[PDB]
Amino acid sequence: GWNALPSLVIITGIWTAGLFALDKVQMFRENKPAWANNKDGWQKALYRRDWYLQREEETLAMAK
Amino acid sequence: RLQTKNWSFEDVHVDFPKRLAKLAAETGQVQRLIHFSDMGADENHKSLRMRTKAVGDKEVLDAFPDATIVRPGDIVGIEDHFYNYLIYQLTLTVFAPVVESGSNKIQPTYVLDVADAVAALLRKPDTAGKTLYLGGPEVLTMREVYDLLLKTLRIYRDDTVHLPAWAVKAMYKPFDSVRRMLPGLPMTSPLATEDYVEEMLRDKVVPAGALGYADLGIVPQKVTDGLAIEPVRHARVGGYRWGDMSAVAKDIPESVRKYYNI
Amino acid sequence: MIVASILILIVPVLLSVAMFTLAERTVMASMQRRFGPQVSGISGLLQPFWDGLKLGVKEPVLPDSSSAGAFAASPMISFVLSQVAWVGICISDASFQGLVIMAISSLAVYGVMLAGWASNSKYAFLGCLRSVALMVSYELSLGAALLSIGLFVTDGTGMKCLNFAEMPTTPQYAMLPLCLIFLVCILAETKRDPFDLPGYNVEYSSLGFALFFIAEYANMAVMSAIASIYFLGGFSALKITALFFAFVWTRGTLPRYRYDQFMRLGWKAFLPLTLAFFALHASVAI
Amino acid sequence: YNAWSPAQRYFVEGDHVVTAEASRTFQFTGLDSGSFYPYVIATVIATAISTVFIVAPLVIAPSRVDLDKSSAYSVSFYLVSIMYLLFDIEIAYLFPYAMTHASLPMYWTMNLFLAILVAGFAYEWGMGALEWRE
Amino acid sequence: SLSGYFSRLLEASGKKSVGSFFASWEFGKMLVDGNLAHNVLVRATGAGRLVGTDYNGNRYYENEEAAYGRRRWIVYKDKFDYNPTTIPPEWHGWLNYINDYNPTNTQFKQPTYQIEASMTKTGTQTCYNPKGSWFSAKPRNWRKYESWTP
Amino acid sequence: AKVNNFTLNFGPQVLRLVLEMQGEIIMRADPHIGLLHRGTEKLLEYKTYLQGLPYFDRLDYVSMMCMEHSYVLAIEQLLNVSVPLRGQYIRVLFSEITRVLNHLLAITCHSMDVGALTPFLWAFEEREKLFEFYERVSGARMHAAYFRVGGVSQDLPIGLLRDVYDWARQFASRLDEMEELLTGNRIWKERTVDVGTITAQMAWDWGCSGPILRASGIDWDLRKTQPYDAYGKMQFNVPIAGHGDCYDRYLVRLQEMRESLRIIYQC
Amino acid sequence: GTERRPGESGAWKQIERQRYASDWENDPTFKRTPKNLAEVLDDSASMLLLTDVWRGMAYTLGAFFDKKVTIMYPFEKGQLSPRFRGEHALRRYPTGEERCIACKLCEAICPAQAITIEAEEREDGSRRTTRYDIDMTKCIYCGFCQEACPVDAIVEGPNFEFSTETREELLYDKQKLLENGDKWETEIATNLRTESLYR
Amino acid sequence: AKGLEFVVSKVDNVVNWARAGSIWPMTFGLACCAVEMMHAGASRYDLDRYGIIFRPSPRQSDAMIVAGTLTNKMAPALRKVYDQMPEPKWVVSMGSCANGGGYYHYSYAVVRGCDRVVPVDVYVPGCPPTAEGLLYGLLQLQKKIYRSKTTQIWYKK
Ligand SMILES: COC1=C(OC)C(=O)C(C/C=C(\C)CC/C=C(\C)CC/C=C(\C)CC/C=C(\C)CCC=C(C)C)=C(C)C1=O
Ligand code: SF4
Ligand code: SF4
Ligand code: SF4
Repeated sequence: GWNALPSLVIITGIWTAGLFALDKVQMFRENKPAWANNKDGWQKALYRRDWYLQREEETLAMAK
Repeated sequence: RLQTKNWSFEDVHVDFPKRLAKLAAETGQVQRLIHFSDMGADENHKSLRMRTKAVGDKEVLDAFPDATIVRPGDIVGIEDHFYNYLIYQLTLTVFAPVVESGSNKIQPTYVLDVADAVAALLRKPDTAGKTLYLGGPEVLTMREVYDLLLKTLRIYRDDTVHLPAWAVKAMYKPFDSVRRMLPGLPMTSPLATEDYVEEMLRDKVVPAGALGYADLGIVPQKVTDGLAIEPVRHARVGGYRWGDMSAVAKDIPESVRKYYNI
Repeated sequence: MIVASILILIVPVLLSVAMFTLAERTVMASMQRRFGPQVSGISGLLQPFWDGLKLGVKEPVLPDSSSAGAFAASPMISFVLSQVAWVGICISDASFQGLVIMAISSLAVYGVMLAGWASNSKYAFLGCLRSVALMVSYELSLGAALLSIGLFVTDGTGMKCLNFAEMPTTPQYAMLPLCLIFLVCILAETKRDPFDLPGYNVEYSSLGFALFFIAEYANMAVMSAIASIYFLGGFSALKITALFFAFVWTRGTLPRYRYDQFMRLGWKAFLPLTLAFFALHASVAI
Repeated sequence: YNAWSPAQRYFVEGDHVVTAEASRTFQFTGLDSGSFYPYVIATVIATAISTVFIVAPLVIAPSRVDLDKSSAYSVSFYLVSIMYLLFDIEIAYLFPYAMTHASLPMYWTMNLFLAILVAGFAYEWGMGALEWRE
Repeated sequence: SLSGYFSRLLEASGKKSVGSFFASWEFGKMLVDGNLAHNVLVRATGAGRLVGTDYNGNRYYENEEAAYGRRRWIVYKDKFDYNPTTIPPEWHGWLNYINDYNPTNTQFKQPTYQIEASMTKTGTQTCYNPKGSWFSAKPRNWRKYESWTP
Repeated sequence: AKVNNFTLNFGPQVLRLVLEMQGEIIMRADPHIGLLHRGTEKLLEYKTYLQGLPYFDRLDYVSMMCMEHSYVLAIEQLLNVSVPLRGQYIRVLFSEITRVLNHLLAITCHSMDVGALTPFLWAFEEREKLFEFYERVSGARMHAAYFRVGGVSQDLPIGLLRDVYDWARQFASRLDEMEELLTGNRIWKERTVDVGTITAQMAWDWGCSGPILRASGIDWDLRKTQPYDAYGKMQFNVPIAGHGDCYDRYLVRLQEMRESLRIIYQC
Repeated sequence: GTERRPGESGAWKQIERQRYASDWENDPTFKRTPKNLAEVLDDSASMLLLTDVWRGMAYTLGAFFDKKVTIMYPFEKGQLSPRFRGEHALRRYPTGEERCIACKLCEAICPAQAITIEAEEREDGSRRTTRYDIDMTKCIYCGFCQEACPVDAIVEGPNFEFSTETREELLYDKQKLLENGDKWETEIATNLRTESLYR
Repeated sequence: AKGLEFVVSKVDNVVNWARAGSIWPMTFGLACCAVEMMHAGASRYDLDRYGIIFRPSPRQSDAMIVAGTLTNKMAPALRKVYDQMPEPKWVVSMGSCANGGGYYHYSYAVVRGCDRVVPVDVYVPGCPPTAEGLLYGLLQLQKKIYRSKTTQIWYKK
């Protein structure tokens, strides 16, 4: 009935707005839209190497 | 029992009883005024509530000369302020402070006996203008009361600690200088004040030669055992419960044992 | 940033639980040719909030014959497990995410059994065992369904997983009977119709009771999101609403089973069917 | 956790890396892939919230003491619990199978495993142990 | 027509403008009381006509195309404390579907002793009390004999 | 082994039951009654015959005028009073309206106890229509005090039969949409089939009557074997089933609603 | 349908009986065994894939999109008749004199004994009551007092909304009953103009 | 002082809006009056529209509706169930039997009013009261809940 429509619309709107906000927050944390993908040992090794080499590039930049 | 930013001890124990006695004497049809005070009420008491109570008793006997002053001891009951706070002190706290050796004497009484005492006062015309002290048939110390509660509750760890009175007052001092400018908080014990510490340094018993229960024809009930101690037996560990109930179910009839699944 | 992400997740979960319990009342009313809550706020939109605030200022009944710690711990455990399961849905990247949520939902049995042990009621002890037996019996069909689902979940590198982001974005048409069994298993886990015979919270009042119902509705939303991920090609707001409407629709139109009847159903119908489907899907997957 | 050796830091020297790792933000695409750390924080935060839910009606609610308010208002479960234990162990065994790209001898070994399972289950079915009349 | 909707809303609420309507405490209670909200915003603005007004200010509407038993309704003038005890007896039988008579089509005979309808006084201290009550001006002792006074 | 019975107390909140179980199987049931015993048999000795009539509305308060009927007939037989024809027709018509009200409540309360909630809410609006029929002739929705010694209390108001016909024109559709939720449903069958079986010898030995007796294969209706008022003129069928089931009693009660509709149309 | 199956039997004695003997095949209310392939597929599509749950679901979904029977009390009311027995009231003549003449017939007929009457003669010689009480918490709202009254003095009016907060507010004396009659007089007269054709 | 008293008064307003809009009663369907209470909960009158949910246990119950006659055998059970409800709670007495004994007032087996066992907030008259009259009584109970000022009383203690 017409009385049941507002609560059912509000559930959809709540979940849409909450998922949009959570997406923006986690996108700000991770800076890439594939942070939730499955990662094996090779991909974990690649990310850890990338992080440490980025830190090394930052260390070498503050010396010139 | 505690002071608040809206109400002080003099407002409740002094000013209101005086105005009540005056307005009662103005009507002409009031034949009896029963005012309730405490057994430890004294004008030379260090506790403020006992002193304001005795001052208000004087004002009531001044303004209404046939008013009866009633001074019972500690009153036990289901909704009391005596065993309930002591049980909330034995449980629900890391430790329970006891002022000094706990050798101060008290005379607790049952609430139904006080209710009967009011009707017995209303019957007897001689009791107008007098002062009565209501106390039970047993004189006990606070250590004995704590031991009775610990035996009744079936607690096998004495969590009380005996402390000097200055240490107890030092504990209760921060929550007594802030008792005003506050509308009154829930679950604050009336034992967490210096006035209780001053009351614990004195005896609170019936004076010699005073009028008591016997002059009213009342034999007061025992407080330590019987119906008065049944509410604290419900707060023991596990529950009250009956027992195994099998030694006496031997010669009980047929349907009863199956009904109780014995 | 993790604490911020978790709180930003927690807000719509509780808001959605309030709106679910209102929407259940109103949809159940519309099927029965009435209105449901309309007075309490405009269009009745304040009724769950006034229920929560009414229970907030309600007296907490602590029975002085029970163990106070387990009595307090049971609804806290239920609520915490529901919130943690939601975090596992949305703030995880783990390889075995579906196994993680199955492990969490297997822990949810403890609140029922702690409520049964704590409160000193004769039939609370009788009903907690029945409710636990129902949840325990249908967990196995849920696990075998997860086995059938995981046979086809592979990521880009070729590794098989239960990661939710690697699930396909199309409905799984090949597993329609397994989807129906999954939905009836969800109905059995949440103790809804037709398995609502067992209650265990007969001694709880005020916000402990409120914690029990928030946990129940949040677990229903967790299982709805899980079913939409596994079978409906993704997690979405519309799918959550549609599956909730379906559950309320089933509650409107059906009577409930006896205890031995749903026990025979779960141990002679659903478990052999899920195991046979697992064997058939393993034969297909070679 | 922070790395404690030069080999664990990909042989990057300096003090900027040590402080940068110790004060890093959590990142699934940095050093914390597959980490399960948000599960602990969620437990702590939800326990805090439910404790606040428990404590609050002890302050803002009325209360009255009564002795009546503080009062009370089979072997099939053994079957269910023990059978669930054994079947849960069997499903845990079957899970490494489904997470592999199995060859045919793996398939036939798994089917021998399942056959032993369902043979014991069918024996208990045929003896009338899944009929919950008692 | 939305102009018809707003004209119906203003004639039903008794306000002068939409700005006066939305900034009123009546709209504030209609945000928290949904029964009044439905009655003013949906029912009174729908299909139907105004029948009449009683002396307490309540308005009476009817719609013959509605279902049976939902043809007639009232808009109370007291928005904050609305009560059915303020309906006069010449509107009571019309609104309760007892007869089809109201003052707009029927001239009732008015007795000279008739007391007008007003809101109930229960819950207050000006309610009805028997003559032996404490709240009376002079309580009665109901003795059926006279005592001797010397 | 030597298994003692486990006993259970079933509800103070007005039936009290003391069960015994041998596991999940009941061995004994003992109802404890008297929580609604108000002593109406003693109070009727202190009333005149007209004064004591509204006591009977409050015996089976789901079916009021039928309780009035037997007291009125017992008085009329000793008084040697004849009832006129129109009063007999009115009594038969309102007795059948009463039976429809009772069967609506009984079936839907049973199905709500089993777990189906919607048929209750569907049938109570029809119950509201029949309560309006009670109120239009007696001024009371339930305790009518309508049947009197020698006839009925007041005449039928002009316009009642028109509306009773308008309700009876759609009642079969309401009973049809009621059966779509319950009759061919497996959960309802699995709850009701072969539960609590009553054979004919046990039915007569235990003093049974009504739709219990017809579901065990016994053709016994007092409106056809020992008729009263104008029930001998009425043309209707007696529904018969033969298992003694809960399911068979449910089907017999639905058919009895159909037959009551037939008698209502004839009146 | 009302047909039975071996297996859908709710009990145990009949479940044991149907799986060890073929006595159920003699009973005409049972569904027969399928005889060919298409009948087996029909039976399996009945048992598996439900389709009996779905008919009830289609009916309740049709009811979801249908009309509602709720009235919005107290802005909307129910339907009653002029014979309705509500709050008791005492009536006057159009001049303003009481109709009641203290005959004590309504007090005699009252099965609840909810009426207490005392009377004497008024100073002009008239026969009038000095006490007329109705205990509304003893009243059963039968209307017998309305039937027994020969001058139409006591009535049950059309008011049903008279719930109070204290029980002392429901012990009506004579003055309040006259006040009720003075309130409800025009409606009572309109009702009695129709109901006098029947009574 | 003025601001904090204004805030305290608004806390009472919100709390009373919550408590009146969320009454969960407990059913004592003793007799005749229970059928009219069932009719009040049905689709025509729809007690659920006003936020009323009937609850099986006394621990979740906010009110008690005594709908039917009370006997001497039933009075301690009613008292025991009343004592198990938590605060704040209300009692609605429905119909003549619960109000004052009614038609069984002079019987050897009946309690003359449930006032004699439990205290009562709202009395609904009738035998039976209509479902609409019970709605009137429940709206009056809501009006009684609205006039309460709990935090204003606490603030001035
Ligand atoms: C037939 O099924 C149903 C039941 O039976 C199973 C029920 O029992 C109930 C009633 C029980 C309810 C609603 C309790 C559960 C829900 C709660 C407590 C709502 C949770 C909401 C939260 C935490 C958000 C509200 C808080 C806010 C906005 C913060 C406010 C803060 C400030 C203003 C500063 C309903 C509605 C129901 O349908
Ligand atoms: S209506 Fe009935 S109970 Fe009421 S006063 Fe008249 S006779 Fe007595
Ligand atoms: S109201 Fe009528 S019946 Fe009753 S005493 Fe007066 S005149 Fe007689
Ligand atoms: S007051 Fe009347 S309707 Fe209500 S229970 Fe008593 S006799 Fe039945």
